[PDB]
Amino acid sequence: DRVASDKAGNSATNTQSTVGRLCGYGEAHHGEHPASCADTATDKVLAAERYYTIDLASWTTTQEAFSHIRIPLPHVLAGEDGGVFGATLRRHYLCKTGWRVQVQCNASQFHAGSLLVFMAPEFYTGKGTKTGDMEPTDPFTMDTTWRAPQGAPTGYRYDSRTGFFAMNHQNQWQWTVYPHQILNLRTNTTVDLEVPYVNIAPTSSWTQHANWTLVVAVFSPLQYASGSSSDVQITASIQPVNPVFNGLRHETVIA
Amino acid sequence: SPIAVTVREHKGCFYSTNPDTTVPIYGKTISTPNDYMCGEFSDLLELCKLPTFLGNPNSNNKRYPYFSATNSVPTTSLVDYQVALSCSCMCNSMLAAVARNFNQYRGSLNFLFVFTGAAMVKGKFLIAYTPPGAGKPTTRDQAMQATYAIWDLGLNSSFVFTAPFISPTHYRQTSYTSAASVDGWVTVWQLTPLTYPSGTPVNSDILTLVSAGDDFTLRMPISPTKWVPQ
Amino acid sequence: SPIAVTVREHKGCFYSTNPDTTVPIYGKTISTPNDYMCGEFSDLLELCKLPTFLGNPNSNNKRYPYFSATNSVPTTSLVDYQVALSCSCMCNSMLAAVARNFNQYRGSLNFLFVFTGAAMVKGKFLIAYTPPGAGKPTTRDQAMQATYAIWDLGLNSSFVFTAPFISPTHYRQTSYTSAASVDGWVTVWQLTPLTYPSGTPVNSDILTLVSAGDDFTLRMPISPTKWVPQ
Amino acid sequence: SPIAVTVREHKGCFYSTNPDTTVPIYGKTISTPNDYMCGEFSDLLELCKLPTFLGNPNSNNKRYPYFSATNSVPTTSLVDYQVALSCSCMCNSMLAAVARNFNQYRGSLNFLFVFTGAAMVKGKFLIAYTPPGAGKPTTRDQAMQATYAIWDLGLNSSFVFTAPFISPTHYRQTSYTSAASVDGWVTVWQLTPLTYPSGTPVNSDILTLVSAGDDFTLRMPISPTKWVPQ
Amino acid sequence: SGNEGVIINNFYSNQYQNSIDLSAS
Amino acid sequence: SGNEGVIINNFYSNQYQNSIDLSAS
Amino acid sequence: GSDNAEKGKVSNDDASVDFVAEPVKLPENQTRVAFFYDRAVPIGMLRPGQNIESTFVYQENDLRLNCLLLTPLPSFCPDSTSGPVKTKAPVQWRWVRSGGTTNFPLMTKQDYAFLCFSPFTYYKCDLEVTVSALGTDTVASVLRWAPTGAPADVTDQLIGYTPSLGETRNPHMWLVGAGNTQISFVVPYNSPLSVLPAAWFNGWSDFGNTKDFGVAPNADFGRLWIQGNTSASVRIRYKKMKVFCPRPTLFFPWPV
Repeated sequence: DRVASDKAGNSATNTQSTVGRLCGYGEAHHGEHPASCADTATDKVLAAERYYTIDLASWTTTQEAFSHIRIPLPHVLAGEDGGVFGATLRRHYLCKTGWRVQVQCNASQFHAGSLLVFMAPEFYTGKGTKTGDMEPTDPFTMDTTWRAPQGAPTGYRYDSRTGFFAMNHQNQWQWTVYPHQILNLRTNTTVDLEVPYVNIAPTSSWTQHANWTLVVAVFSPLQYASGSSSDVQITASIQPVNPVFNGLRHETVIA
Repeated sequence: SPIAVTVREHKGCFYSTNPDTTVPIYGKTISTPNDYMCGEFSDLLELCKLPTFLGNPNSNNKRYPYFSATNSVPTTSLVDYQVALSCSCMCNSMLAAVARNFNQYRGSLNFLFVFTGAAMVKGKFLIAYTPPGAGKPTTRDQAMQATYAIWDLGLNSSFVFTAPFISPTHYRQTSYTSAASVDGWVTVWQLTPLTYPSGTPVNSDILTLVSAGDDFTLRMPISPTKWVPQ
Repeated sequence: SPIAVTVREHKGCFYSTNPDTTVPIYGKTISTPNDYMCGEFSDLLELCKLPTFLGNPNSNNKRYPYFSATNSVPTTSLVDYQVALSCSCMCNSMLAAVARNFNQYRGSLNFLFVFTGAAMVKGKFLIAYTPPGAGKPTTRDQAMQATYAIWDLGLNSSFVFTAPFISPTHYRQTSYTSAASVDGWVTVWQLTPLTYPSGTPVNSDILTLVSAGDDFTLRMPISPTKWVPQ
Repeated sequence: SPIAVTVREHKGCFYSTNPDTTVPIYGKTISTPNDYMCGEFSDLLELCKLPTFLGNPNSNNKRYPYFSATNSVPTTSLVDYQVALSCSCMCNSMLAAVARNFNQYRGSLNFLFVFTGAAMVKGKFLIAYTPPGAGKPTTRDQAMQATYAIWDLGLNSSFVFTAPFISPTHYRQTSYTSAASVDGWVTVWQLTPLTYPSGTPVNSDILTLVSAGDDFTLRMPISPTKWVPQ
Repeated sequence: SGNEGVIINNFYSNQYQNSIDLSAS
Repeated sequence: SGNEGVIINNFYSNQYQNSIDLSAS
Repeated sequence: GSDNAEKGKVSNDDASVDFVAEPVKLPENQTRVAFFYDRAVPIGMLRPGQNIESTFVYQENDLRLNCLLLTPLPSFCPDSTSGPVKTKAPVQWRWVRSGGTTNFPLMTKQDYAFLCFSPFTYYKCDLEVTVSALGTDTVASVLRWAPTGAPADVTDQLIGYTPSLGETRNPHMWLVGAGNTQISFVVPYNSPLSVLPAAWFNGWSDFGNTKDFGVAPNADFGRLWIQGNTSASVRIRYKKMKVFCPRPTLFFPWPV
């Protein structure tokens, strides 16, 4: 019963060590049309409702407790890797959707370590301070290298000064309050998560807001005896749950 | 015996919008009968649905109740209204005049076009509504990808075009108070050239009016930044 | 006629926590519909039951979400949490974060342990709770005399240990405001050494989380001594 | 509309004994459960009926919980209590301690005597209550004309003597505030000598306690002239 | 539910005293 | 029982006006 | 006792589970989102830049303003590479900031309590505002309020010798006379948004995505302008509060 498969359109995930599917806020995106839009929505596009499987990161002995990587949504699937979903998304003002995700990562019975895999609403994805404007850089891009924790998680100011704290502060000591699962090398090679649609509004101006973030963080450092397979990746299968599109138009050039 | 009372911190205070009445000093006064009157109304909202004129700017920059078209297909758009109550070509329509006294709106805007060129003239136009996200359209081709309708000239003189209420939020602010500037654009293009016979005025004028559509509502009564007529 | 009233001595006074409402100045305003929303909650108490991380200090004195054990039986304890909301290793858990906004508590604390060492590793631990009166335990043997449970490693990765609510009073103060300093200790000891095969990381890490147990409650909302994040 | 009110002359005034409540600032607070408790009481009056010790002065003028008698018939009285709450030999009895916090009283006072001399000792006493009008008694013979009771020593150790509430007024002031000084006297006399055998302590001690009788009541709560314990 | 404990708690009509809750759908 | 003699004596709800009595067992 | 944290959750026990003991729970309500936040707290103060008889004008003085933003979050005259632009109305800031060299006071205004403790991603409610006089002189003051997004209409006096702020159809208040010193009232959730961000808004505020990232538009309860002879302490109170999607609270410093 630790053996499971999940199908979505012409795609299918599969695992022999599952520990179940954690469903955030105890509920899922039902694909309802937004009461804020007059135009009949475009929805139920089989071609767009599947698992897009991609690379997340390389886990090494070097990474420490609370080092992490942030994956923004829908943004990370808004371009090429998003196939028909990204293609349709790029041509609509508004999008409203949930997410169903499977994070993959295997090692061995002789390896040690553990990951915190979770999903959070309105989680800071900014990379750095843009020299000049006093604003962040690449908010909507996925981390391409592990991120070091803040000893004192007080966030990031752009005014080039220090003191007190910023509203983008994220206190890792409490990260387990977010919908999540733990990926423990001795127990399981996969985690399964799911989240509903949440936001400051009935539907989203996606083009300018990454309302949900998929975060993978290290809890206990990777460890292995010499001779043991040293190369360990972390991949993920991401699926848009009942995406609903409104405000059709000429195409937003993500490119 | 007297009733003991706790006097609240906010005493003696006056409220411009206090939900209650005050003391009457000239009671039992009959209000001069006006039962003969007609033309009465209760909701400012209705005034909003009465189509009134859009102010279209000229090169020397002066306004007209309309725009012109002719025997050609201008590579660019003929006119373009920015769906935004605050917006200026509407500055003087009843719709906008009412809207500026309220903080937020919801629903459809209706753009009314009336062809006043000669009976002998023909042609077709492409009216479109483009939501934000990909920037404002720069070509009929692009516009054609958003919400649109083709307007064919003929016996019937006019056309009612509805700019749909497509939005992230249940409501929208009525005013350009700081800067997200707009909620998309309404653009008018020639599909086919105005065609006609010899002996006919080559340049036809199309009256342009705007009004609140059926779905439409306003809320939260407020004051506009004070102004002075020219 | 007017009603005679006796005006109480406390007039014009303002109460930060006054059990009553005040004057409404913008009535009949609809609250932007949010029926689409999920994730809603009503009781701060629930946040309290979500297990979050304990901050374990290192020699160079820096914190970890866990502690380490190995192929040995340390004569002293592996870690020791002081059952006391004010207590510091919890400084940053949701439990403590909520608790510092309330004056008193009652009920069980739940300590959650998660073994992240290799599958091939084994061993047993002795987790204990010691009430006050005879001082804090200095040896597994002593600890074993108080409330305890043996934790055996195996297929199942984790363990939920409950620090029982044993007390003279129906409630307990949430803060180290003056000095009776504590309500006993939670101590973790090795029963048997972590055992394993060649080719396995000799030092296993055990994640340490804490949370409010089922019985648990908080009361009397207050303000913590103000602070500034580092 | 607002209710018109007539604001009474006594406004803003504070009443130490105001028959009404004030504003609540920390509502919904549960009162720490104390259902386990015993020993609870509601009426100060009960404390009044618990017999406590009368302070009897010595030549060198220091106090004893009692008085002494012997094989003789002292021509004068053995002890004499002045029925008067304010009165001093009672200065320190629960009865008086409670009474000084109230303005008036009514009913019986009960004087309790306990014989602590040797079992082998015998004898009889004459306890009496003399109302005012003819001055305080100066001889057993006179005392015998007022309200009295004979107390016979024997197996039973004690005796409860009741000073009857005989008065012109339904109530009596509890304090020597100005001067009618008293409400009569309670005097104790030997009827027959304490008799006994050789080998027995010739001087027996009789414990003297006082308390409010059954009929007894107090009223009008007040403050005593402030004092300082020696 | 909130920090309000007054009986005569109406005077101002409900709809004036509070934002009106209404569900879009 | 106590020194309170006012009829209209409610205004503030009971549970707000006084500590709530509750028995442990 | 025995369990598995991996699956996203664990048995939430009481003493009676692993031992010969039992549930010691007592009834108790004071821990409820609504009740808890339903108490008054200072966010800043108002200082008049001008008389009750003149034309109002934005004015700062030692970090004090004649106008303020109704939001729990940090706010102040808009920041600039060259310093906060004090000739303007306050706006929402993305961080808290010291008035000067030492930590306190603060240059920014906000509900410090709410910031140090907002265990949630989104919220909503009505806002009860209280404006209390800091001085003892017979007061003469006017207060103007407006919903989020409304025109400041910070224009000239129409009628001489009277307060420009009072010249509006918007909800305004007039307080004057000995003993008349505090203003109290409640406003409706007036935002275009369905719910408000308790802390952060992971997106740009402009379609061009070039500006004000982390701050949601019209994510406030409007604002206050003052005029007259009296400065006042301003507190807010969360009415019929509701919260959603739980998240981490402000970090607390580990003991040296």
